[PDB]
Amino acid sequence: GSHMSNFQHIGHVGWDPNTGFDLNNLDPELKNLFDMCGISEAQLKDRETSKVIYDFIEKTGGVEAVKNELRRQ
Amino acid sequence: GLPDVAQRLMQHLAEHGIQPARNMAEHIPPAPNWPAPTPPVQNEQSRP
Repeated sequence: GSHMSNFQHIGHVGWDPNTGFDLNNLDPELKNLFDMCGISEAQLKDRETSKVIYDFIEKTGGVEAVKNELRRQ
Repeated sequence: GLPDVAQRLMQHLAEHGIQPARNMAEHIPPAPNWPAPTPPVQNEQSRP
């Protein structure tokens, strides 16, 4: 089995499956969460590790979703 | 304050078994935990 090709709520960031997150395009509000967890830039440059991390962003509805979720009270 | 969204990120990495680089040896997330401003208290209900 596999996921459906909707791609309607994806997170805009410099992530690629070949090298992971681009530090030059990493959002500073999305970084709030990464740092609260204790994640290093080395984990963000691992393909397999950053593939797990990025899944959480597109899952809530991309970067604008996490940027709002931590803004709740 | 407000750690529930970072807790949600940790709960998501736990579905794949991933660990943070700090390995849970850190303490106290950023910003003061101050409640919403201008709070009330109860009336003079005690007897004279």
